[PDB]
Amino acid sequence: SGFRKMAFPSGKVEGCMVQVTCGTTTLNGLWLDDVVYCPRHVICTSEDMLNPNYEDLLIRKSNHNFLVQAGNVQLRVIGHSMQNCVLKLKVDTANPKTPKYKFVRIQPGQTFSVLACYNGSPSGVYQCAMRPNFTIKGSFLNGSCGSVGFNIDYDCVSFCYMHHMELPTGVHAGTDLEGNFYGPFVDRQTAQAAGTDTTITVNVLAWLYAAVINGDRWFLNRFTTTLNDFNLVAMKYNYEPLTQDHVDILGPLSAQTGIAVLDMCASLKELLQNGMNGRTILGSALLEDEFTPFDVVRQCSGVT
Amino acid sequence: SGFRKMAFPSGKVEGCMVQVTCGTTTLNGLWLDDVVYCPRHVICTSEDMLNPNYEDLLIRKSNHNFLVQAGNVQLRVIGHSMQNCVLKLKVDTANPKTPKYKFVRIQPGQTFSVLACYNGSPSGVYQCAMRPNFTIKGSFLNGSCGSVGFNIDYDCVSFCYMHHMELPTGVHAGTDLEGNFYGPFVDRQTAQAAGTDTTITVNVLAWLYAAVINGDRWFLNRFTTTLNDFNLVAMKYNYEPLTQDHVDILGPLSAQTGIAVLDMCASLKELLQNGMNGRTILGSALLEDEFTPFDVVRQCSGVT
Ligand SMILES: *CC(=O)N1CCN(S(=O)(=O)c2ccc(Cl)cc2)CC1
Ligand SMILES: *CC(=O)N1CCN(S(=O)(=O)c2ccc(Cl)cc2)CC1
Repeated sequence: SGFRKMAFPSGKVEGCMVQVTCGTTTLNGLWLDDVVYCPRHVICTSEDMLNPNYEDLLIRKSNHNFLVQAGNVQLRVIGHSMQNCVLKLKVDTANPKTPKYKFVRIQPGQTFSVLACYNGSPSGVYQCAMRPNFTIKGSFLNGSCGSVGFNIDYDCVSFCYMHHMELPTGVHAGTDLEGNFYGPFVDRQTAQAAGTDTTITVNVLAWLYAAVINGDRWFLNRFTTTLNDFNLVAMKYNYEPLTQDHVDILGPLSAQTGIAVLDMCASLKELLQNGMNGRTILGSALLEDEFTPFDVVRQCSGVT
Repeated sequence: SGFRKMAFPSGKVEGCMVQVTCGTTTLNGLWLDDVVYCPRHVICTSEDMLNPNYEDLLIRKSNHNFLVQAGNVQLRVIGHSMQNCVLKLKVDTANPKTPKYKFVRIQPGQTFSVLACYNGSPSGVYQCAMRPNFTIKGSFLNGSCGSVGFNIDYDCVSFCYMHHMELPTGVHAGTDLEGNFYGPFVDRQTAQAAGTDTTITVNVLAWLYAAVINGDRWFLNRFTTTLNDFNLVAMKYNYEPLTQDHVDILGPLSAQTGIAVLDMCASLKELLQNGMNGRTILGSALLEDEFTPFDVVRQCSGVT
């Protein structure tokens, strides 16, 4: 028993982190096979970052300007290209620690582990979700750019995030590993406001299922609702609309607990309308929305 | 910016996890040099666990009864001994992935990373604290015993916990790596109630400092207090008494923010007396107490 915000073991990703320096800018790179992936703003002088022309800036850069260090050993750069907002640095040596991997572009509501790094050195690991406004609520200081987000399916690391930007509101923006920003964000020091941070309804319901499985049941009530009725309450509280797809995804948790999805919707409705009344659920005083149905099933069944 | 419950990178510990089987009981072991550490209850049949005599049970066990598997390769057991509540299995091969390590016995309030494992395979990593009642609030199912808690100081892993027990209240009890239980707990299926789970006052204050550093300041007030006055409020709310030692430990965070420790004590006092009034601090609706002053400084300054 017990339910914790759990990151994937970070070992497979630790073995991929390198330091990239171009000029004075030092940040992190991801070394997979003979390619080092890093944010393209590594070529910027913070002055550039006001309105950088990346193609023009890159013209002034040679293979030998990209200083790539894996632990205490330098990698030889034999090629460089720009793909969207990342640089791909071809090195003469395949990373011998390259795990089985994929690049996936995640959807909002999907969760992932971040390995926060500085100078290509891992400092910590935490669990995030891609917010409905395509920001993440991370922990990133200067030097952390090029830190990656990932899921592991047994032996296969799916990389879904590279850290690029902090917004003046202290939330985080980044790319998938093809260098396309999540959401409308750009690698430029400009006025970029996040949209509404809506709550991931299906994740809240998953975590309510986790709570029941783990003994926290005080919030279960005698009520049910409909998708359309529940969704009027969701709209009012800046929750994502709940779809039949979400209901279907919660099927396994429904089955295991014997609580119909719409009954748990009715529990969530009363919690939204009535608040927690100073009580907690799985040690939280708010409704947690950074566990997916898949995360709950994984943790509650002990998959490795 | 941003402040997250952050685990240490788990790679160095992943390389130490093995599977230990004695009879039908499978759980995890920690392979350091040529020794495998695991809970002694691995020799029990759950029936035994009602009132096991471990010395007597162990007499019936030989080196060849301890099946030790590191990934898909079997380790040869050439010795076994009992130290307190752990077994030490001598194997004929030093773990080639053995990191620099220490065994430390932590104090209540101190935090650490758990690498939850099943069949010697890492499933996830999360941050814990040793509670003032010597329990931890973990996420552990059957097969997770022998999972370890740890801190990393650069290259040195300090192992502080091995998982042994869940209490009927769904909290967790375990040993340091010399096999001595934290608190009064015993590896026996009996009536074992946790004491008061008091809040780690110094950790709450550290996290209030983290909040101010990261932009969350609404809770700062025009008040100060004294240690003795604050402590009357702590007693009333089942908070640990705050000592001059705690004040001194918070010195660096005090310095950096320019908020005197006793002023922040006065902020915490009003929060205890008045509640959050439906507001949040660093995305929490309650006062977080599983960040040490050392954790806050580490995360806020980007140590690797
Ligand atoms: C995003 C990231 O981690 N980095 C981009 C900014 N650089 S930097 O070298 O321009 C720099 C800016 C500000 C400070 Cl305080 C220090 C460095 C660092 C890498
Ligand atoms: C603590 C731990 O992880 N383990 C001790 C109990 N054993 S077991 O083999 O006795 C066992 C008990 C109950 C179930 Cl459902 C399955 C196994 C497992 C390891």
